[PDB]
Amino acid sequence: MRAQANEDIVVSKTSLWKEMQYNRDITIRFKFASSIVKSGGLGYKWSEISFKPANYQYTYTRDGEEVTAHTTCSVNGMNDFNFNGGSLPTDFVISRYEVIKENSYVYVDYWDDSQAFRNMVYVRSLAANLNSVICTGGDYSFALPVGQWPVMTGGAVSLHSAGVTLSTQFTDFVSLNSLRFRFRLTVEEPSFSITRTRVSRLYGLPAANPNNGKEYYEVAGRFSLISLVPSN
Amino acid sequence: MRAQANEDIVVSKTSLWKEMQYNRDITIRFKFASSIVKSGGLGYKWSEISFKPANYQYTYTRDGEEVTAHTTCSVNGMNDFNFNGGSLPTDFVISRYEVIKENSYVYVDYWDDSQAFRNMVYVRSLAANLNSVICTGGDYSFALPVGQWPVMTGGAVSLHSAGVTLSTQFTDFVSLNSLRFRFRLTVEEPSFSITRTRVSRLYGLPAANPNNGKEYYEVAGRFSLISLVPSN
Amino acid sequence: SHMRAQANEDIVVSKTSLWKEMQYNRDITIRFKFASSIVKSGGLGYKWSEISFKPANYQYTYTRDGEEVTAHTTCSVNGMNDFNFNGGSLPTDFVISRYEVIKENSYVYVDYWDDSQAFRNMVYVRSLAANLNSVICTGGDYSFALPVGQWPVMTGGAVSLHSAGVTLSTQFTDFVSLNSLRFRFRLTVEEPSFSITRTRVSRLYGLPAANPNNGKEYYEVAGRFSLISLVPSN
Repeated sequence: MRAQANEDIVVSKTSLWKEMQYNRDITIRFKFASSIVKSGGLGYKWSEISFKPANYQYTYTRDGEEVTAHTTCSVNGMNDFNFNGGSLPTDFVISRYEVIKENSYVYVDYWDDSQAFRNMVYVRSLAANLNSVICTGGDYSFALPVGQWPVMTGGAVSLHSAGVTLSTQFTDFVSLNSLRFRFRLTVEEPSFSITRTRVSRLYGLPAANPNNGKEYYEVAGRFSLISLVPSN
Repeated sequence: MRAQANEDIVVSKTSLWKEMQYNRDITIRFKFASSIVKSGGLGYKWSEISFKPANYQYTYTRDGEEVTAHTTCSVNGMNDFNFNGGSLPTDFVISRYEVIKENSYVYVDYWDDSQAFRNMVYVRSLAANLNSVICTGGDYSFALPVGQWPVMTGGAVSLHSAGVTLSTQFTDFVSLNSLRFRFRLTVEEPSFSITRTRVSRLYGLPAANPNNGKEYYEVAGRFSLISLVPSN
Repeated sequence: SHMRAQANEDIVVSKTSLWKEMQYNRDITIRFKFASSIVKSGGLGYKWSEISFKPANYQYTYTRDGEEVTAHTTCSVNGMNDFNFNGGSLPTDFVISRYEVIKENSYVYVDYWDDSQAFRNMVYVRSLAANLNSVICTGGDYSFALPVGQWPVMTGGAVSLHSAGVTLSTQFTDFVSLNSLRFRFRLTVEEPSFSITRTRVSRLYGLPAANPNNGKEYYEVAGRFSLISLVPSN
């Protein structure tokens, strides 16, 4: 029997161990990170534009109280694209840039300072309900030493909750007991392109500017689970 | 008391915790992965040839049922070799390539979807028996801009079981409770060499093409252990 | 309830048929060291692109009550600060694109494990407390050997580490995964400042990643700790 959105319900009790039913409403805020590396030489060539795990620490209000949360966003199933403007030192070139599409997965680990994430190691009856969110690509200019600047623009995917499992966010200090939410992707308008090139009408989200100026992407949800935790 | 190759026997049980004797025959299939990086200039030079962890997911039959397994192969203690065929821009070179020998170790993490690996965190009386396996190097052509092509060829080591400990395979999604099998190596025939050079009669397994066209290497074995796990 | 009797001991706080709460009290000698990744700028020889900190492992043994203790530590840093020196763009101009320095806004973490009973199955801990001495880390010299000209030398720098919290962690070695305690150390910058000879860089405070160990085999922090751990009875 439940009574409120955010609650801890004792399921079983033993001297040292207890099974707790934890139900939490959560506000998941996260962001992507990118690794953009330029090649040597005159400055017309980029060797890599790829995704990398991004952390985000924040606070929000739940039941009149301040919640402190930490997320870690990672991706997989990235697709490799490239642009070859020619082999001359002055020819614009991106050797490799990543794009997440419908064959890609975005994962967001979530932890908050409430009791539910305390010693969260053995979970059963895990259930979660999460909203969907659209991520769009911001513009990214490739400042060439001379001439007009090519500009990667567009791109978009919508994230859809598709599974949850336990995970550990290995921060610099504490290793947080977390829930890892997997999101499947659906490509959305607009497609991306690179101005001043023959590249256009491609669908997916490039790793050039996946946050598009936003401080974070937000997904609201809630979970319910039974966790076997120490009694003392 | 035992009865069959694959079984779960309750050693002792309490309302929330229980000790299980898990016995299983296992088919370990794994593989290597390599990072081959080229240097700048004309394209007659390689900067690095090193091993990197490799995952392998597969299925096989055990007592008439389909078992789903996942392995992660990593190596440590590799040896750095190199080839310097000149100073000129147009001269074939390998600045550093890894070779595993008798002073090296290969580790294979194993997990399968049977009850034995669920919540495998506290293990007593861990015992395992594993066959040995031979890993051989396949050819690897160094595609020069001009001239015929060097081809690293040969190389081999036999893996011999040398201990097991618990580990976790941190996959893009689920973090699998696994058994980490360590293997000591013995060099074997054929030695390795690089055609069109004076390199030959060297022993060990180079990182250029350690899988030798195979999809996986296979080691059959069995383990027996007692695991303290949640009752529900 | 339970009472202490000596410096190193295991005390049964509670016991059931599969689980038990043990209080582990220990004197520890924490020995660790830093590691750095130093990379030269290709091309010819007057430029460096990186000098950063990288985690470092250290294995050692020491005595505790007449017995030999085997320990393993992993030192990592966070909140480092990025510095650089640009003495020209021409091939023959001295350049270090980025070198890290830890200051008062940085943290040094030292993960500790030893082969005693206390670290066996350490997963659920409470009443965790530790008393550690402070330790001063100073930077040794680092010469930027060049083609020609008198060589610049990164010299000086110092910070003192002060215990600022402990949490559980795992040291993931090549084989075994060690249940450990991660000690966080906040820093206070100390004299002397650091500088680079043959340049206008001087009077900067903090510990550069060039030669943080100053030739020592290890840095050592000592103390003792006490904690209650929920472990399997068998």
